[PDB]
Amino acid sequence: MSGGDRFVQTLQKLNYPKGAQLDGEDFDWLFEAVDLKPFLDWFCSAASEQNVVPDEKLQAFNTLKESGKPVLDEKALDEVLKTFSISKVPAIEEVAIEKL
Amino acid sequence: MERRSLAQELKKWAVEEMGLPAQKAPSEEMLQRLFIGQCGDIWKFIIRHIHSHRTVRKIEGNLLWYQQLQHTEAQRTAEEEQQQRRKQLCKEILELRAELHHL
Repeated sequence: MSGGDRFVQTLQKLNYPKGAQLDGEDFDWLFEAVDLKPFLDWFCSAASEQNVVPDEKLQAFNTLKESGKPVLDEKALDEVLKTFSISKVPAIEEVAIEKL
Repeated sequence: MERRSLAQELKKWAVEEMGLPAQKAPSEEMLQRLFIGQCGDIWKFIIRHIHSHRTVRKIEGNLLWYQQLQHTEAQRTAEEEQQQRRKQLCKEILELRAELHHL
């Protein structure tokens, strides 16, 4: 795999919308530049599918941020999301109608 | 002028968002060579959509949280219809128990 092949594969894993039309050989000149090679090798290793935020979630989070509602920090999110273990509580009142 | 601002945003994204140590970050003049031809649009997408795993969790879990909170408000209007149906069923049970007693 050339340096260009490896870059095009990382762009495909990152869901770049033109990633299927890119050929690997067209990018090999980026890896001939001795001084830029360490940064490109890092980018190709550090970026994964779990790092991608889709445009709808970015927009919805920006509207959440514009709505003036408080944005919970990571620890508060873990405490709230732990307490928000998916309690099948809608089943208890629905079971009261089914029993009746 | 545009290729210089994109070099700056990419350096900022690499150091602040993705956590690259600043001594390993190439110079802003070196980064400008990455915006030749079609590569300019590629790096714009990367800066906008690719976040740290920590930032992704904060975004997704706050969205999930407020979706669950709205689902609990919409559940109250369904609880009122369920309370009306429960009153209807309890009234029908009382009428049926009274008819059963008379039978």
